[PDB]
Amino acid sequence: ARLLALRSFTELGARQRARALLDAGSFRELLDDGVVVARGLLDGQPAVLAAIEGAFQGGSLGEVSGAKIAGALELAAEDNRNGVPTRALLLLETGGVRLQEANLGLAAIAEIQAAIVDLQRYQPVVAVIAGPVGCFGGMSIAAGLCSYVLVTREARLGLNGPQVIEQEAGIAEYLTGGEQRFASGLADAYLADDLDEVRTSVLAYFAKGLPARPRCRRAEDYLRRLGD
Amino acid sequence: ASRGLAWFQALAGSLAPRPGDPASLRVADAELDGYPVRFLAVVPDPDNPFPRARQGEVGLLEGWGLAAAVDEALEADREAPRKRALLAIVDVPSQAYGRREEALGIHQALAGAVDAYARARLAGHPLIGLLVGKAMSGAFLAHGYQANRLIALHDPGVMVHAMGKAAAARITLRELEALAAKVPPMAYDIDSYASLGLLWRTLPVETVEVPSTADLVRVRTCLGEALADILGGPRDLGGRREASARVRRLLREQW
Repeated sequence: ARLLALRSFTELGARQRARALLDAGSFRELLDDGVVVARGLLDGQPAVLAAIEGAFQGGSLGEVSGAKIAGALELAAEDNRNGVPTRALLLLETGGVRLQEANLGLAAIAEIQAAIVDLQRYQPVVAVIAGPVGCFGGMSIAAGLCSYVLVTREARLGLNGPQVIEQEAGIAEYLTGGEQRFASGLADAYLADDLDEVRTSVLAYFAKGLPARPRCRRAEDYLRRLGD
Repeated sequence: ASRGLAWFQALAGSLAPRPGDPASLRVADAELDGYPVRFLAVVPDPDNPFPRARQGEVGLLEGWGLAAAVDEALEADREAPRKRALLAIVDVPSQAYGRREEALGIHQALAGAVDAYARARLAGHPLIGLLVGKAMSGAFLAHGYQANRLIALHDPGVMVHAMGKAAAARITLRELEALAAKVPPMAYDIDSYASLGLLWRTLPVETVEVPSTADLVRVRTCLGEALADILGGPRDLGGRREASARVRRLLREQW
């Protein structure tokens, strides 16, 4: 039990990750498609967890999977307006949308993004990107909205995947790993691939509450720095 | 340079960017039906400091630039009796693709734009997205898709999708227009998109590339009615698909 194979977070499927992070005995899966939505407690506090199964369709989002995430976030915001401090935790292993439902998937991402901003008037959303799929596409923009972004060494986070970059921008020009993101200030914590460590970081960040000056509110500063 | 630029000039009255803005951004304050509005458009800038963003893409400067321009309006109207409308004129080919863009966090820049637009909407600014051309992928998420109401021109050049036709062809090893045409959420045309229930209205125009006087009148009228329809009402996304509805009903039952 002290060995990596039994302590690893990335080795777990999405449903196992969700069960492992929520307080013992609180895990309750809704709508039991490729996304797990679960209710539970996080250190005794009401919580909802959406976890994308990257092993299925590469975690590509469609109409149903997209609505599951958006709807979970929407109900958490509703809870908070009713005085219930529900916290949302997003496990983002995804590469984009399903071509066959492309515009429904994209519309759902816009709804997910809207719900994150609404909810973060009350509670921070924590996003965990652990790999092995990592987080690409429209959902990386969602990650960029979240109060806190936690990554592992095996995580990648970015807008465009490797293949679409090379096909559009070329084999080379004249980056997305968890360590790099942390070093450039685009992720808030760099985590060992260890279940207990991931769980504790998640709880510490929720207990921290809403950040005073998150990255999204620093446009003038980013514009200055890019201007350099 | 683009349909977005053409329509910005027609609707706002000016062509040149503001002193403080990236040249790939057009921003102008004006009035519609006596109501304060701000027009925003992303447009091509061949002299973009970022080489991968020189053909109208939403890249680093465009994402953070939009965030800044929207937040500027939000802060200015904090005390005003009337929050100015944000009129997004949408004609964007894609997000920028590049290694410098990824290294410098283009996903975060576009998140900045989304966050500003959403906060403005939640605070009571009417947001209207006017689709006059391409509305693609992350560029559309950043510029337009947070609108209270979406209005599209009914024209073959107006396309909403998650990826380019070329990219889609590569992944399905292909011809793709033919395949995508039978699957509405997969289709690129605006009639298919409208069938999803995601547009408030569609509008035919005579000369889509440079609006006629009658076109300008029809579009201004429609924007006016969208504005009237939003004001005082709920501040949700316009889209607010039976499967989606079922999902939300089940979540509420089981919450």
